[PDB]
Amino acid sequence: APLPELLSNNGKHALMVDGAPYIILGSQTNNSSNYPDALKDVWPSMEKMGANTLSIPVAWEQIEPVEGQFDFSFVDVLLKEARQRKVRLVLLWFATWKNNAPHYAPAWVKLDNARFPRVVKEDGDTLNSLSPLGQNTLAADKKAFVELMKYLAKRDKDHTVIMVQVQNEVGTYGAVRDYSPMAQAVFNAAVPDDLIQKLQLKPGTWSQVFGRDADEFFHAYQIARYCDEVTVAGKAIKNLPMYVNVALRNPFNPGLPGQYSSGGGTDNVLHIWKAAAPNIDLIAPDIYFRDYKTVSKVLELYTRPDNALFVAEIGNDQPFARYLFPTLGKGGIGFSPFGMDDTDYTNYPLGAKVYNDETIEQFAQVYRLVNPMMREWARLSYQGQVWGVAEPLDSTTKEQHKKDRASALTQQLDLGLWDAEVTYGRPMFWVTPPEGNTPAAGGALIAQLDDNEYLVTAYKARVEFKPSQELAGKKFMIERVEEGRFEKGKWVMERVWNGDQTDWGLNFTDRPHLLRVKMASYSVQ
Ligand code: NA
Ligand code: NA
Ligand code: NA
Repeated sequence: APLPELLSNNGKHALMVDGAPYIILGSQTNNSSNYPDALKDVWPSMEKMGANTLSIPVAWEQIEPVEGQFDFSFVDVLLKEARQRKVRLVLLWFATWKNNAPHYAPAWVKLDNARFPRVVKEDGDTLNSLSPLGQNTLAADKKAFVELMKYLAKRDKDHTVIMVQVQNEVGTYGAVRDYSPMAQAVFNAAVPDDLIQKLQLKPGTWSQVFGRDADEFFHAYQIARYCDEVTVAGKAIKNLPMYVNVALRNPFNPGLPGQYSSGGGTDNVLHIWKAAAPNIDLIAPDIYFRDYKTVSKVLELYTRPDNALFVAEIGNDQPFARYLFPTLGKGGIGFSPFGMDDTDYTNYPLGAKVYNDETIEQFAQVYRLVNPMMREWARLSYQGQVWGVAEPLDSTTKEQHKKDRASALTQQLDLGLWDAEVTYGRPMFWVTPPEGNTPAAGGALIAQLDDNEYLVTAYKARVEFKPSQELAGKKFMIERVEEGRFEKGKWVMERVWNGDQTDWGLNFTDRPHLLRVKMASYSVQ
């Protein structure tokens, strides 16, 4: 079975699984479900969601509870149970950092500060965040991580685990960097020539080279170097794709490093992270912003020629489901709502206030649009042209305001010879202006099959096609709309949309319909 691998060519990306592009339609457990007994409270949600991939912690404390005494009993049960249900895994290495802290390191690590030292603030007080310049901590982390990758090498020959997250939300809250004597001696010295060269700067000390950014850039570099060494070590055993997940700073008004998790893959240090950690496949945003404009900005910032988009975490409340559409539209490889288990916990106000079948259904309904075409969509996104949108007004908390909302709820997409107009919250007949869904929930996906032909599926929206350029006196129409499915990679037609179903755009409710739309311009001379 070919190793999973993250491919990057001509500004596009693909997660190869079993020798073909793959989309993670994911679900992540709560933080305390990484035990054999908890899995019974995980699988039912995953089945109701229709997820294809489960993200779940593997904690350093549980594989090495006593130094040198490894315990993979949980990984054994997890692999077995995942294969019975024919789903894949993303393991989350919870080790030196989990939300800035060492809580998931073994007691023999997190209680021995002299061996495994913490961030010291400028005032000399100590934060519960392990310093990236602790060489013992780096060696011990790597050692245990290598043993986990050895376990996968020997016991996961068919790659049930497709990707590994190295640490969980690295960084420090409460300070910008380590100010320990140890860290001070490294900070008061020359910037590594390798960072100097890879970045277009001039040789000198950290303060000389970076000025006002020296403290935060230093923390990012040293953390990025720690996480690269761990990643190189593990890849040496088994070369799986490996990524880091970011405690986002607000992109539009971040405040100061330390209010947000300093030293993580924040938007302002993606250049240090990419220069300092070339072995880490991608940097993934953890999205809990509710407002469309902020979420949209995060997707824009994390999708780069050098960075595949993977929404490694997103809130599991209703408004977040629709962001699947712009995530896949940007060439996203995956999307994983956080806390999708029945272990009696909710991260409200971040996620849903109540976890129940309705909570899961909001995501099941969007994943039902993509599951039937997952391999075809993944290939089109890598090799060709895709688009995706979400309803761009959030749920509400006179005559003019209705015109203003109608306009805001109308999106244009340039598909080459054809444009699509996407509108939200209106009847399936006639042209009454959009008033939006209550709550906000719609979105659309389009892939280009040919100059005049598109794959379309959408949710609580209307999609309408039109020419992209004025025609030289020709007219245009829909040539054919087919609803169908892929079987063995072949298109099977179920029915033709026509008449009422294509007079007033293409109207989608909550049910899944995958369309092939063929447009034509025609002479009337
Ligand atoms: Na892609
Ligand atoms: Na065009
Ligand atoms: Na169908």
